[PDB]
Amino acid sequence: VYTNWQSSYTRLFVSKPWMWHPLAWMTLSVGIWWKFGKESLCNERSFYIHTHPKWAPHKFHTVYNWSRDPIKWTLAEQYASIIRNTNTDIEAVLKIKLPANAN
Amino acid sequence: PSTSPADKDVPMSILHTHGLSYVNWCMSLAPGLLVFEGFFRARYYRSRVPPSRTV
Amino acid sequence: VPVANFRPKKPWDGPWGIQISQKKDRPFIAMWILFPLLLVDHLTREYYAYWHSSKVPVTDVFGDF
Amino acid sequence: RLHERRLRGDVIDEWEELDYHPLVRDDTYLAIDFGDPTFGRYIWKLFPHTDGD
Amino acid sequence: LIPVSLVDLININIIFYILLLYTLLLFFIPLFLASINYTYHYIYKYYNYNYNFINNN
Amino acid sequence: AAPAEKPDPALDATKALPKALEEVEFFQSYAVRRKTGFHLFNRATGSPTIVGPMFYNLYNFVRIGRVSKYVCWLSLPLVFQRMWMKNRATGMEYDIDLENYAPFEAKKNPMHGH
Amino acid sequence: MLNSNIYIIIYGGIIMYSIMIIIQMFLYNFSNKIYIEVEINKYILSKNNIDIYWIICNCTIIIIITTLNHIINKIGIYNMIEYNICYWLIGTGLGLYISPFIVFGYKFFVYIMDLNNYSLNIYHNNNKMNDIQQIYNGTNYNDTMIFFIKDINNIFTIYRSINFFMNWLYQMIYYGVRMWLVFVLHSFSLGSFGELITVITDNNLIFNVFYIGLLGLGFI
Amino acid sequence: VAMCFSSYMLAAARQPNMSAKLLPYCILGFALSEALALFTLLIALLELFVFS
Amino acid sequence: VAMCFSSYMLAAARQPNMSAKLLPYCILGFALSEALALFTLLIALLELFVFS
Amino acid sequence: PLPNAVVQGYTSVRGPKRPLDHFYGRTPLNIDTLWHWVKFPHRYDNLRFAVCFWAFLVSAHFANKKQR
Amino acid sequence: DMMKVMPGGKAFVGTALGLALFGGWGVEFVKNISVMTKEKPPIDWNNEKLGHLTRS
Amino acid sequence: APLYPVLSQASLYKRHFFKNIKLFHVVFYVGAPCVTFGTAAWSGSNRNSREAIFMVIEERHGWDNFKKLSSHQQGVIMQEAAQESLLARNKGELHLP
Amino acid sequence: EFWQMYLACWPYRFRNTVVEWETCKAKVLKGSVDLQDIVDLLYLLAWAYLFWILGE
Amino acid sequence: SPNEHLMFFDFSSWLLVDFGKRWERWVSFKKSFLTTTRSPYWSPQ
Ligand SMILES: CCCCCCCCCCCCO[C@@H]1O[C@H](CO)[C@@H](O[C@H]2O[C@H](CO)[C@@H](O)[C@H](O)[C@H]2O)[C@H](O)[C@H]1O
Ligand SMILES: CCCCCCCCCCCCO[C@@H]1O[C@H](CO)[C@@H](O[C@H]2O[C@H](CO)[C@@H](O)[C@H](O)[C@H]2O)[C@H](O)[C@H]1O
Ligand SMILES: COCCOCCOCCOc1ccc(C(C)(C)CC(C)(C)C)cc1
Ligand SMILES: COCCOCCOCCOc1ccc(C(C)(C)CC(C)(C)C)cc1
Ligand SMILES: COCCOCCOCCOc1ccc(C(C)(C)CC(C)(C)C)cc1
Repeated sequence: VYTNWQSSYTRLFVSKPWMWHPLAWMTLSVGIWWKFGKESLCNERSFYIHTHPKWAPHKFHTVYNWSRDPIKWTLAEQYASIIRNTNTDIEAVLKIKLPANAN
Repeated sequence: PSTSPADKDVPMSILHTHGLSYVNWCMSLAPGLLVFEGFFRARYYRSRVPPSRTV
Repeated sequence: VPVANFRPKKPWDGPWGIQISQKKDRPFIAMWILFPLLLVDHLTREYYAYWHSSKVPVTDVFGDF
Repeated sequence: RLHERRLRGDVIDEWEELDYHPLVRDDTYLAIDFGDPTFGRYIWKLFPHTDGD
Repeated sequence: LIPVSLVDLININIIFYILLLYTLLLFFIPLFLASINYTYHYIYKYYNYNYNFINNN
Repeated sequence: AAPAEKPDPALDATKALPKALEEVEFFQSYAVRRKTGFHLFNRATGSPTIVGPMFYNLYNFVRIGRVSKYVCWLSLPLVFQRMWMKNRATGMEYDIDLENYAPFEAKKNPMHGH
Repeated sequence: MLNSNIYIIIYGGIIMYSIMIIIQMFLYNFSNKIYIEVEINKYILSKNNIDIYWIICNCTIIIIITTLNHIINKIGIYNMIEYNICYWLIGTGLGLYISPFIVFGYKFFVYIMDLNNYSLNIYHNNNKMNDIQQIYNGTNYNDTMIFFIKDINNIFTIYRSINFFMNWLYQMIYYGVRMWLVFVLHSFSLGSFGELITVITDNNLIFNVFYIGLLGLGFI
Repeated sequence: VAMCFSSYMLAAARQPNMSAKLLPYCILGFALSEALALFTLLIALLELFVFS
Repeated sequence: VAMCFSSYMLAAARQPNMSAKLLPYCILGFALSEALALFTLLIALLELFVFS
Repeated sequence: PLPNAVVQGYTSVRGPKRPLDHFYGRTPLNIDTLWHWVKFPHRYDNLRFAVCFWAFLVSAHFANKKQR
Repeated sequence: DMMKVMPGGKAFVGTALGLALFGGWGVEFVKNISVMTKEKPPIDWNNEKLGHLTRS
Repeated sequence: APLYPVLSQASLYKRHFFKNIKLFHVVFYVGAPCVTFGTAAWSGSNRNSREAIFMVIEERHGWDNFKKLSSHQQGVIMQEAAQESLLARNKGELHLP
Repeated sequence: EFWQMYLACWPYRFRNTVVEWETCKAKVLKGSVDLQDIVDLLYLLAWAYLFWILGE
Repeated sequence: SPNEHLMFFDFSSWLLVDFGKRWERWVSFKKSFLTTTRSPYWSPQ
């Protein structure tokens, strides 16, 4: 005797709203992270807040070591690898003189 | 790229452990497992009575 | 003449009951393989950062770096 | 024919044993497809002499 | 204290925890539904249609 | 609107506390002990202790365990390890220069951040 | 390079710790099913009972499983997960919040979009002028020169429609925060008392003994 | 907090058979009354271990 | 704290036979009332012996 | 605190539980029936004493030679 | 206003249309209520000189 | 004449070992090693003592010099650091923030 | 009683060292090695590794 | 320590993802798919 239990997960999912609930849960959680936690925490411009003792207490099991700066040297190694893979000139950025929006 | 630095590789020895207090060990809830394993085993295997003869 | 409301099995009748039992008890079998793997994964683990660490383990997921 | 094996001392799986009750096996499989494992008021309505029992 | 932190509010590690948990739940739903009720056994055993015959005499 | 539902006995509460007392009675039944080999240090008044006469029950269940009675004790040497290392550390002699340069978890250390 | 916008994801022990939570569900086998059946049949009667029932069962059993692993199976994430606010707001509260909107979402959505056409509810509405006002003018109320302020009206009516769906969110957040605070503060206070007692006994080794007992205190 | 359990005691002393139906309202009466104390305790612990 | 023992007293004074079934509630309530006082005490002892 | 339905495990009707299989003619095989097949080590205890001695001694020899 | 109360999803259509047309400006207005009283700097008007480049 | 793939008695005997587990049979039997060699008792003490030890080392002596020294003097200095951390002379002998 | 039996058991142990060694050699060459033997040998190797560390 | 019990240091590594590069490769994959399929503008794809 035919059953979606043993022959179709798609029709089983469609015929049961209580199977849609976890999927909507997942989508909402990922959307929440995308909207709020992505740019504020995970971006390189917003990653130094994990060194804060108020907003990220003991994220590194201790107070953050600023004399060592593991974040700085890790990311510097990665940017150096990017620069070597792209064969970009380091000193080309220093030859730029941006204008001002006068008036 | 992927990395595997040597800073994570450090010496290890149980001699350097500070350890736990008597209170922390009691709060670790091992003694509760110690008692309740036997409790639940006893309840399960004592619910099922076998046949017998009354003497 | 045969008895009514009876027929031979077909592919859309799904698997047999013994096969459904063999499907059911596979998680129970993988339990014995995964709980020791859980304990080994916890016991053979090392922390990733220290006060002296100049580097942190990086894992490029898509090889973009 | 199934009970003959049980009398020989052979262990029969629950679902192997259910396959030898085909009409109940079908309705039981459909109750599983629907996903309602509750029971009892259906019995108390189809057989009102069992109500409260 | 450590848990009093805005970083731990939208923790992506716990979001991954929830994701993997409910994906596995979705995968294993058809095994959770595989419990047998004995109601149709009862209906088969106890349902007795009227078997008396008609006799005008 | 006016359904007129009869009382359902399954919704009452007349079995939970009896069942809990049955479980507790099953627990306390394993505290029964013989007179031979019995000893319990009473209080200075002569009155019994609280935790004292409820150790036999716990250890009678430990008797029935299988793995915990052979595993959960392996965290106990660590207590004596701490007892010894603490006493070593209460009077450990240290360098004054290193203590003034690198105090452990001291406040207002700019190398930490605050 | 300019186009490279880099993001750091903090990844830890998730896979092997999340697998055993689902694998334990075969062992628990939904022991809370009878309680939730009783409560659902107390609170509502419809064909879609089973849906919401199953949902609540999943949520509750996950909570129970995580709690028991937090009490017993103490490794890595199982300790923090109950002391963390993200779990109490998104792993338990969000599912219960969205469950009725997933079961009876059709009716609630239709209700809300009808409440945007805000009107006074009359019992035994045998009135004719009510109907003419509702069709011609759109509402029982006077809608003269509200188009002049329609820009705010839309959103305000939207809030006016969901105001009776908002206290559910409020109560979910309140009780999630309550559970987080309860776990965190009770654990912290208990550990603090333990550490002060151990400091007293380490400084007085006549008392640094198993003074209550090895199993007595632990069992209690 | 203690008012709730005192009430449960005296209510069961008036009617022991009802002690099972009121016991939910007894536990219900504790965790709520206890909660505000915890919230009162939060600020003082929020006051020290984060602020410098 | 004393409100719980007073409640148990009056409860047994109205129904002595129920004294055994309410004693667990009595001990439970004493501990909970006593714990809040004990929690309040932690701040006072934590306020002095560590902070300069 | 909890209703009688929750305590007894059923709302209306107590469902029959299939009993446990026995497998006549052989021992039960469960997580708790394994000492029938695996007792505590009893065959090579004296070899254990000897090998522990020899292991300690050889390790001490090579460690002292390495250190020196 | 009389199409809003019609059946066939016309309440949803009317509400969403009101949103898409006027409710966005209403959201902006609500955001600007706490902006009207606030000190703001002069607008750095574009000189419209940067961007021109001959084709080749 | 069974038309299905009949499963042998020994195969059922083996599968019964896997499906006849109870909840306590999993919980306590796997929780005792976990609680003993876990983040609470042994592994936690080890891995959280290491952090304080190497913080003290990198503050007082340096990680490079520590790596250059011998394993014996390394362990001695680690033990001294562990004693300093367990003592916690600056926290009033209290492992709290 | 234990001291007398502890002393008296030393000849048995020293006699059965060679006996157990010969049976282990025979079982490895013949291959007739079973589960209980494997468990005892694993216990042996654990204790030997511990005493190796101790000897170091 | 209690805070040490209220701490989660079970991390393993940091997954670094250049979302700019990933967006670029996504757009390139979309272009490649649309070119290989030779799909028109009116397609739902
Ligand atoms: C009816 C009783 C009424 C009085 C109520 C008293 C308050 C009780 C609060 C119970 C909840 C505390 O929760 C419990 O906290 C302790 C203390 O950190 C945790 O215990 C954990 O941390 C401590 C802190 O050092 C470690 O020593 C210990 O090894 C570890 O198990 C438990 O894992 C957690 O379950
Ligand atoms: C006491 C203060 C007020 C709080 C009251 C609520 C406390 C709840 C916490 C205790 C929960 C105990 O949860 C308990 O789970 C077990 C599963 O092992 C359920 O057990 C139930 O299902 C199993 C099988 O699934 C049946 O075989 C059994 O007959 C039945 O009791 C109990 O019915 C339930 O009571
Ligand atoms: C699952 O929940 C059940 C747990 O119940 C535990 C109850 O704990 C109390 C048991 O401890 C005691 C207390 C007193 C006693 C005995 C000392 C009753 C008094 C006696 C033997 C002298 C009459 C025995 C055990
Ligand atoms: C510490 O223990 C870890 C390993 O445990 C292994 C337990 O193994 C016992 C296996 O049980 C058996 C025993 C016999 C058999 C056979 C098939 C040989 C029995 C037979 C021939 C009677 C059918 C099958 C399984
Ligand atoms: C006051 O109570 C303290 C005891 O709590 C111990 C917590 O234990 C965690 C779960 O332990 C179990 C294990 C199995 C079970 C049973 C045997 C009832 C499981 C079942 C229903 C599958 C047979 C119940 C509880």
